Amino acid sequence: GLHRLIYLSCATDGLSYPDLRDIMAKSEVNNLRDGITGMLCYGNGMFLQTLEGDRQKVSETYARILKDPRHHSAEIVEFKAIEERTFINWSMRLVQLGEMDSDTIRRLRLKYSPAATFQPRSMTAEQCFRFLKELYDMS
Amino acid sequence: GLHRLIYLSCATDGLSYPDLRDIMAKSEVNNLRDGITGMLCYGNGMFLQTLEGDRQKVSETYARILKDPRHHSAEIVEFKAIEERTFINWSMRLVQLGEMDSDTIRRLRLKYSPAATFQPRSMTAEQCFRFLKELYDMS
Amino acid sequence: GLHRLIYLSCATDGLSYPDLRDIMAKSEVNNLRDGITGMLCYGNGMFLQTLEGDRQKVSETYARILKDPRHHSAEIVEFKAIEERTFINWSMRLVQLGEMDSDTIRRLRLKYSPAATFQPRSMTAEQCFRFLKELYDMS
Amino acid sequence: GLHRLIYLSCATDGLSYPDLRDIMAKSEVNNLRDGITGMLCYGNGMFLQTLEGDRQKVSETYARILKDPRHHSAEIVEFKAIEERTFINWSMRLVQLGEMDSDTIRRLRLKYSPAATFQPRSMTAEQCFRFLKELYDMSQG
Amino acid sequence: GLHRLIYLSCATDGLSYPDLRDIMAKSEVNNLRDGITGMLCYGNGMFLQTLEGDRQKVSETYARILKDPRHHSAEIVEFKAIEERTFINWSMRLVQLGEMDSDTIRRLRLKYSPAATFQPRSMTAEQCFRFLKELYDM
Amino acid sequence: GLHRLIYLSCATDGLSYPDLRDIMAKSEVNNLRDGITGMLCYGNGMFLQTLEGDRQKVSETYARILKDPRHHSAEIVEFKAIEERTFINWSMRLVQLGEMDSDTIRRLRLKYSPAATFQPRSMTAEQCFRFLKELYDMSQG
Amino acid sequence: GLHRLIYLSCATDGLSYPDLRDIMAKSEVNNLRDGITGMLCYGNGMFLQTLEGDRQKVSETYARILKDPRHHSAEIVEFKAIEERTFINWSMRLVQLGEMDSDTIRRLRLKYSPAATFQPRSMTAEQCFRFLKELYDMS
Amino acid sequence: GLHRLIYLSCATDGLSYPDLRDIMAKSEVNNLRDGITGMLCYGNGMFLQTLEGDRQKVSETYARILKDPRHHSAEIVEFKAIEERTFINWSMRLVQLGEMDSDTIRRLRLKYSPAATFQPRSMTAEQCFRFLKELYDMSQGS
Amino acid sequence: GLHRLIYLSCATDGLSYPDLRDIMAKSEVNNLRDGITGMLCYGNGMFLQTLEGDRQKVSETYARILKDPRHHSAEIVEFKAIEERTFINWSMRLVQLGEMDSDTIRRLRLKYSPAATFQPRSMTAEQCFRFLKELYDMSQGS
Amino acid sequence: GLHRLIYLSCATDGLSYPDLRDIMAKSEVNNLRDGITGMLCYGNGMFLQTLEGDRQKVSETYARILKDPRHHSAEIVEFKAIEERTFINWSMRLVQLGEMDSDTIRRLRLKYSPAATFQPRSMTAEQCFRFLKELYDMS
Repeated sequence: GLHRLIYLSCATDGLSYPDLRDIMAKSEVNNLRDGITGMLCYGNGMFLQTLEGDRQKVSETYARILKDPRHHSAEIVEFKAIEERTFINWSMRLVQLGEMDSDTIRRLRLKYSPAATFQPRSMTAEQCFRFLKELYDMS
Repeated sequence: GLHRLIYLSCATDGLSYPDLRDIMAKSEVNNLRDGITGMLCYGNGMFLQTLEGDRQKVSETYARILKDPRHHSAEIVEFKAIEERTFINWSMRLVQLGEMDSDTIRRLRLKYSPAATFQPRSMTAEQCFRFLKELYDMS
Repeated sequence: GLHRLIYLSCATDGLSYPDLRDIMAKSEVNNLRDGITGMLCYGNGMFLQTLEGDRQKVSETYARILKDPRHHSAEIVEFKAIEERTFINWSMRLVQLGEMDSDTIRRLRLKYSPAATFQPRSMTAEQCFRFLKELYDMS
Repeated sequence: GLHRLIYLSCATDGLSYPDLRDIMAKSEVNNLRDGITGMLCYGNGMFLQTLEGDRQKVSETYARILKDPRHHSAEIVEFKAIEERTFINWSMRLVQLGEMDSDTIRRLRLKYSPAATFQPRSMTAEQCFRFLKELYDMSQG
Repeated sequence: GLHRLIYLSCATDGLSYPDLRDIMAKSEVNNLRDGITGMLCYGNGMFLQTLEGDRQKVSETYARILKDPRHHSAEIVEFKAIEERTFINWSMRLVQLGEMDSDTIRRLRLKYSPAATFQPRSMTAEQCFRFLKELYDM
Repeated sequence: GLHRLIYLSCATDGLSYPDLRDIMAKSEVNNLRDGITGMLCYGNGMFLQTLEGDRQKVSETYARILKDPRHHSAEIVEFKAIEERTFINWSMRLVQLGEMDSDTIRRLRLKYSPAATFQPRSMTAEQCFRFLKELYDMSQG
Repeated sequence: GLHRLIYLSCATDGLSYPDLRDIMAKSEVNNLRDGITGMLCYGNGMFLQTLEGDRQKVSETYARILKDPRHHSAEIVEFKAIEERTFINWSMRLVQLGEMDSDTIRRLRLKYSPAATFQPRSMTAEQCFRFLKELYDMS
Repeated sequence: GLHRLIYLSCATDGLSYPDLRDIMAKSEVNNLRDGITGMLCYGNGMFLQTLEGDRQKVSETYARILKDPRHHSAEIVEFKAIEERTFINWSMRLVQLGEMDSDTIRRLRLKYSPAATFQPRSMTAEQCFRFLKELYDMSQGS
Repeated sequence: GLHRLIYLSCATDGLSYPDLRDIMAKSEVNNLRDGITGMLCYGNGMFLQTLEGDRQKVSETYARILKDPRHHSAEIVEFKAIEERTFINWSMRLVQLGEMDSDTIRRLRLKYSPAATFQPRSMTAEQCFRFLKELYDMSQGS
Repeated sequence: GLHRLIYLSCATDGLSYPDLRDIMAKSEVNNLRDGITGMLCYGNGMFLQTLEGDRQKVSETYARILKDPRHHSAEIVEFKAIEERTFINWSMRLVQLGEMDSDTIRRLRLKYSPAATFQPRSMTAEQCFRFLKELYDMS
């Protein structure tokens, strides 16, 4: 069945631009292959990602993701069955908050969180979903 | 009363347009006679069809379809009473995914399924329904 | 309070144009007097009528209609309380399906029934209501 | 398919018990033939009956009832499709408010009605149904 | 996923008791093998059956059933996904309305149908389900 | 808290324009003072008014109204707490059906009632509300 | 149709016991005649009553009550249509909170109000309803 | 998690313009620091404020607010969790009813209250929220 | 109208039994006076309390509680209107988790929170309510 | 906040009784420490486990479980917030379907799955939850 996974993690000190590109390059390729789609949000040293696809494939990808030393302290936010995909457009799209309009992002971060900075650990499943959805719609 | 049937099947190897034309020519005659309407979706060697009409007639048409050597491994996706028809316009309309806007089809496939290719067996009733309805609206 | 009655009947062989005219003449006058409004659908030798108004008045009108030899085999489709009327503009409007554009009536009839021709007996209460409502809104 | 009808009417002045006994007699026979069930409530000179069964059959039975001179001023209370019957065990049981506890029926009446006496005309469809159902369940043995 | 199929059919004229037994013998075996359960109702010359199991398996079983000459004029009542099974206890159980308390089935049949006799064609999907469920509970 | 009252009454025979002016004159002043807003419908010799505001204030205003000999046979339609007001614009506005589009009112009256003429007594609370709201939305000038 | 009125009022200073007996005497007779039932609560110099019955009847009885100099500052708590009555047993029953068990009423009072003493003006419609219903049930 | 607090209070007699400005300036600073947003409505000698943010932070802010002698007779109107904020744009902006279009305020005040003047104590939590939201929506300028 | 408040706080280091008795003594008197009822829970150095009553009275009681030096770091859990009271029986009642049957409290604390020990800050408003509810429904003397 | 994770996996070939004991020993100690509770079901060579607790702790425990060589092919079934725990009684309880009453498990396995044997991969989140709860209530 079709499912959506949402999880967050902490970028590991030393995360470089080529690291991000490498991650995206591999993600796009593997997801296209596995029928997975989604978005990756990176800001304030934090990662927030959502993956949509088959139950077995999405789980396998997450298990693989947990092995990447480029981040740590991963936390599952949500995993449930869905009737339709929300994040259809990309196999995997990387959105860097630091490159967005300061006002637009601070307002979005406030809208769906109680934090003074991007802190996904302070956000519920629904707030992460709606947060990513707005970023997706902007892309 | 008024019912809707949805089922999927695998096209028998060697299938060509003549077969589809024949299927369509007879479907239109029989369906118009039996008060049946619907749409037939063909793509990636798979069949996804829906019929609306009388409980008895729709069931009879299905039994006749199961005897057709042009496809096999049929699977019922759904059968239930409905308040009104969605596939009203045609006694039977053929839609070939390979001949529709490929960009539109790819997004549609991802939207209602977890597969990398058109695979109705990985889709739920509602998914097949919404998928077919969008195709219907495109015609 | 306010109620809506829906019933169907079989026109008696030999039903002429002037008979309908006489039925309509009496209907408009009587319903206006009783505060009743509605629509009379005639097609395929079948009658499908809806009456809105007082519980007592609508009941008395139906009883009176049952005495009319111009039709027979009357069948009640539904009778229930309603918050507001739908068929407001006419004390009684006559709608002959043969006076409508073929394809338009074809689609509408298929949309709310599994029949290949107008057959109210094969329609549910809601189907008859929605059918009559579209005919009403069309004008 | 399966539908339920509820209507009310005024009993003709002079209506006696035997005339009511003849009704129930002819009703039980026909309702058994047409696959119709339900019950008839009589009180304060008013009739409140519910019939369950086929759409056409229930409709035809009602058209036949309208010709009966034993009552008049009939009013349909409701007609709708039902998933299952409520008055199953009864083809056509009779119930006279002027029978059981004049205190029980009194409470039941008030519960589903604003009238000081039995007056189905002042009752809604749901009130009529609930009223009849409670009676049904009451007289079961 | 888990699904439930309900269909009705007309028993072929001349249906014998040994035919019923052959039907049940085959059902039990194949249904156990395919993880399918359900109940077969036979009365007034009509058949009313429900099958629960996988979408593919139940589908194939129906296709097979359609080829059986012991009945005809098959009509699908419903096919939908379900969260849990209702007819568990039997890979396939047969219930003959004729061998039941004439008064019991009389009230059951009336409860979920407008007909004066067992007529599944005049019953809705929900009515067939409830009918079968109560039958299942006896 | 905030509540809405809806009631109906029969205008006294011989209701003149001065009587109407006086009623509206006093209504506007008092309602303004009490923080009450609403609309008064007059047609077919009947009154259908709605008052929104404080529970005690609306209640007292109704009590005074019942003392006005310029109408009678008053009947309460509804009284309940509301989250927000609908009839906000006027402390009290008079809407005379006979001064509006004859066909427009006929259809509006039919839309929310089973009567052949304006008869609020045959209408439910929901019907009276929507009827008034539609009149309110039209009489916005 | 069937409706329910709930209102509160201030007993006029000087309210004697014979007044209550007289109020009840007339109430029992009139309500029985008008098909009205309900409960009358008196306490802390305040009245709280509910009347169920016809819309016209209940409205007229309230109008009469408003002319009774034995009380004043009447406030309507609610007036709505109901499918069935709650206070069926009595055409009118009087309950004097001052003659009930201390703790018993203390709890009831607190349960449906923020007041330490009986004050219906501080209670919502639902609160007055449930409060009156429990008194009804205890009797 | 994310929460919203709404409370009302009476301005202390003698409060002046500079007093109000001092409240807003200090509030914006602290709220910005604590991830809190909201609006302060002032009218008819009454205060109606909403704060959105963290459960701990908003609570502590309210504690501090209670110590401010510039107002008194404070009453909590509501405190609950929320899926998303409504008052996103301002750390804490002051909105004076007396500065807005009299006719606009009057209709807004009547819409969500039974009072003839601005009286937050006569309003429910839902009315206060909707009142503040509309005020906020019509104060986004151009 | 009738409302319910729920808040948590940290007991000040050194909190003694006499202090709890004093807190309870005054609470009972004041609450009885103010028409307030409620429950007080104390465990693992934390307080979880709920108060039901008038919007104004409950708010003032909370403001008073905030000035109490015997606890600190208060956090409001919820404040909303209610149709009827749940904690009706006592002007105030104290339940000490440290004195309850081990298995009983362990199970209750797990049931409404993700913590291995009592920690109201990790609990939602609903969780706090149901938790207090069960303590309230628990017969005195268990 | 309080969350519940449900996941399934395949027991590595050779998994025996002693393996399960060691798993339980460590699970009870670690879960008690992390405030985690739940239940582990083992049957037909498959694992079905649910964990309730903190978002972060539950997530970290799952990451550790994924590194255990005693199983493989892990698939997440569900991860969502919950108002209250269902599997309260144990830090971790093991249930071996093989030691259960053959007919008790057959009935339960059929009730929540379309499989002829225990196959969690063919079950939904609701089915897995209800299946686990019924086992929990009879532990």
